Amino acid sequence: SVVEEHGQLSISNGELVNERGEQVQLKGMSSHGLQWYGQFVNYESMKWLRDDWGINVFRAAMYTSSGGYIDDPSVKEKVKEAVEAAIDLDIYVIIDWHILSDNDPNIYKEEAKDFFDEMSELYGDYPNVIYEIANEPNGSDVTWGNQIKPYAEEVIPIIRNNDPNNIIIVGTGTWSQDVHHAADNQLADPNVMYAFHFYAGTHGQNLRDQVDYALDQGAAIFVSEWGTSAATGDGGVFLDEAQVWIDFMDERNLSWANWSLTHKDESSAALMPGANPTGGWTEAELSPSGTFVREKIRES
Repeated sequence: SVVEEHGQLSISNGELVNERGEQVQLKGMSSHGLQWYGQFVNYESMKWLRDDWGINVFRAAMYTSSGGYIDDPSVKEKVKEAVEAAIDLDIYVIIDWHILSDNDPNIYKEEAKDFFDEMSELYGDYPNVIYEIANEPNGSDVTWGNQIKPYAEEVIPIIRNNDPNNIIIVGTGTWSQDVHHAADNQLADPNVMYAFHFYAGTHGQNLRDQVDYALDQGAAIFVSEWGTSAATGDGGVFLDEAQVWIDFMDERNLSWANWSLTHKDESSAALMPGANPTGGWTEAELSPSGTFVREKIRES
């Protein structure tokens, strides 16, 4: 129903819109690393998220390093499984080239190009796909102008040769926080968005104001990863500040994916150790974070 109704997404005046030009807001879940917790990514778990949580997007977090794709490329086939499940479920899907310790996207740029060529050739004639080309550039030696923007200007043409206009999400500096610099030096492609990531354990008032600065430059922002925890993914759940962010995203019509769908014993994990990898969770099988996120998507 979702993808049939909204169909082809695009950016108009800095906003995510559907094929009839109406604003649309995506809300869903990210997997954790597909090399560690891939068992939670399958048609049945995604169907349960769609029907019980109300998700309309799912993010496949394919780590590049940390035992991910560069070390063992077999994980690309789990991405394919997730994309095909989203197509069958009629929801959107984010293909996330999940850089992190490999903090400069240029480190594995050749592999990224080849990977995005393959994925855009396979799936580029579906409206479901959103390409996230560099999860979290980070480090003081990785800047928008010098590192990230030129990387995107190599990867985006590869995608565009196969898929002229599905959304592309481009990471920003300082773990996808520095939307100010991107918004002042935007990419040319009209269907680009810039990633902004937050963690509710950080006091967020200035980060909200920086998001607003970026939006005021006409840049489109996708909150492609956020957590209820601290920036490590652990250290408590911070629901008061999470709710502030939720309300801010709704007011600004910002799409989002929560980190993350796993039973790992960390505060940002949505599931408890028990939880069936094929869905059907009881309340007891959701973590404090997962219960909250589920409520947010259901109330939407």
